[PDB]
Amino acid sequence: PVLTQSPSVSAAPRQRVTISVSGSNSNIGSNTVNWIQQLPGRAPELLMYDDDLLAPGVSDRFSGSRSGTSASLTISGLQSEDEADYYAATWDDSLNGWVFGGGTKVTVL
Amino acid sequence: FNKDQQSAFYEILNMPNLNEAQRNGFIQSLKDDPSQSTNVLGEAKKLNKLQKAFESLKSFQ
Repeated sequence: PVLTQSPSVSAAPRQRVTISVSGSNSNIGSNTVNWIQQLPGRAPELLMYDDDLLAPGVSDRFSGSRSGTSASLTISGLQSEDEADYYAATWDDSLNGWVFGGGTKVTVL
Repeated sequence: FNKDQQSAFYEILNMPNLNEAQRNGFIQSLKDDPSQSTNVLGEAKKLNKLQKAFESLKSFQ
């Protein structure tokens, strides 16, 4: 994957968790970031787009940011239902196409 | 068109991740509601960015 995400975070209910992605000048440094959520055994779904907008029907417990070549996703009031693989996506102006992270697995205890 | 309607109209004509029903809807809204042309443009930009994001999701699978 062109983008670098940390592979896994462990957390407990009711906490905040922030996960991040590192990119470079021609992807995150130039283009807005999307977040994709894949719940265990479900198809992936759009979670967030344009850095900080919620995809339709997504919980307001999700928030996102982009600064320089990095982007972040924060989950507030963590719930068992939030255990999932979260993937970052953006356009890359050097490859002229979509690039992705390898995913961050969030486990909830 | 006034200046606001015309600038919103030109941008909306170009948006590649709107379909023609959506595009024509926003252009009718500009015509009907000239004092909210910047609001109409904002709604069209958000929809364009959301449907562009859905393309990244298709690519991902």
